[PDB]
Amino acid sequence: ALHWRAAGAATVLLVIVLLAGSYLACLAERGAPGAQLITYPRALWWSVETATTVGYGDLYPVTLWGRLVAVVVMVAGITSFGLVTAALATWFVGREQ
Amino acid sequence: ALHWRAAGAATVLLVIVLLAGSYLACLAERGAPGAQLITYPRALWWSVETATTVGYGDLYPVTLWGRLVAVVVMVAGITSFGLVTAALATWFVGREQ
Amino acid sequence: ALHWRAAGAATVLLVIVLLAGSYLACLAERGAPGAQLITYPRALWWSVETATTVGYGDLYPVTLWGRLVAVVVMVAGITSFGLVTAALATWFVGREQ
Amino acid sequence: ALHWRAAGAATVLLVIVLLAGSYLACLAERGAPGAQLITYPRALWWSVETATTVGYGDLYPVTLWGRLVAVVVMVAGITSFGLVTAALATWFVGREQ
Ligand SMILES: CCCC[N+](CCCC)(CCCC)CCCC
Ligand SMILES: *SCC1=CC(C)(C)N(O)C1(C)C
Ligand SMILES: *SCC1=CC(C)(C)N(O)C1(C)C
Ligand SMILES: [K+]
Ligand SMILES: [K+]
Repeated sequence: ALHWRAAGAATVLLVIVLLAGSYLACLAERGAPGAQLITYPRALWWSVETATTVGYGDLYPVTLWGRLVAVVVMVAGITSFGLVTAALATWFVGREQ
Repeated sequence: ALHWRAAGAATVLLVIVLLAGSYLACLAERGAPGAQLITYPRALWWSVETATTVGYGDLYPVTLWGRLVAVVVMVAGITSFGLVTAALATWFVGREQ
Repeated sequence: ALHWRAAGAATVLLVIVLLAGSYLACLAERGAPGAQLITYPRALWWSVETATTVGYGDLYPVTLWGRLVAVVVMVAGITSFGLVTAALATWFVGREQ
Repeated sequence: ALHWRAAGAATVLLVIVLLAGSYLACLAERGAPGAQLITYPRALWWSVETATTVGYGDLYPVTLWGRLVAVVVMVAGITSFGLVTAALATWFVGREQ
């Protein structure tokens, strides 16, 4: 099908928005007052939290560019998440017939 | 359509909303013990991180007014998002035929 | 209707819960090494951010009771809102005709 | 039913989940530069704000493992919730008849 195969495949987009932005923000925040982001595994952690729209605060991109990227990496894991929730609704109705 | 173009539109809608709170927040907070909520280009990243419902904490309006606005600015990001979810939802439904 | 007036009514309940936990958590966090969670108008601002599950971190309860109210409110946030997402979901179907 | 019992059921299962990661977490991050993740009862309040998607910032583990775990924990919260959303949407839709 789709709603079942598509949702399963767009999470695999999520890794992309996570691994990408990590190794992207981090070379925008490499040289500067940038928080503990100047690190790649640091960033990888950030995006992870960010992905879940958590927002601990422990870290965050300060660089104008790192900042934008963020915006991207969070949309990623909400856009990505609303999908699961949408497959979920269609699946619940599939048997409601 | 609607459930597809009405969400296309509410997204484009919200963006302006973010800008609103931004220069509404920040005239509210730009004259007091307020935090970085004084400069325009900050509130931007503020309204952004606020809408997505992350809440690092790095910045956070103090004034009562800057505060309502926020309350407004959050709801925007949630409602705006809940649409895209509903849009996704039915578009999965529209493959039940 | 329902999905359209049960949501329009359940926000009222969510609004009530804020006003509830606010003047509730506050006497739980009154006396004792607790953040500004002592004032009445202080918690109110935390509810808005709590209900929507923002998590600035600027304010939060630490007393086993103070904490209980929190969890009770946030579940109200996330709840009161999944409704308006599901009001929106079905309204996007009611024009499948 | 299903969409009503399945979600009733995933909530109870989710509640049990948080506990798992909590004593699973607190053991990963109980003996190092770790914050307040050493105490069992703390982690409870950690997972709980965590699985909700809040992210106050007052605490946060950093042990690679306690961390990986967390990523597991958020997913629980959102997933668990996305259910309640699909069920609410279907229950509100099954009233069109
Ligand atoms: C399970 C808590 C729900 C958290 N949400 C969605 C999680 C997405 C990772 C955050 C809104 C992000 C648009 C919904 C806000 C609840 C008011
Ligand atoms: S938000 C208040 C404000 C005044 C002015 C000097 C015009 N700005 O640039 C901002 C938007 C900060
Ligand atoms: S979480 C590690 C831990 C060990 C023990 C003493 C059994 N605990 O009560 C906790 C959970 C704190
Ligand atoms: K959130
Ligand atoms: K959050």
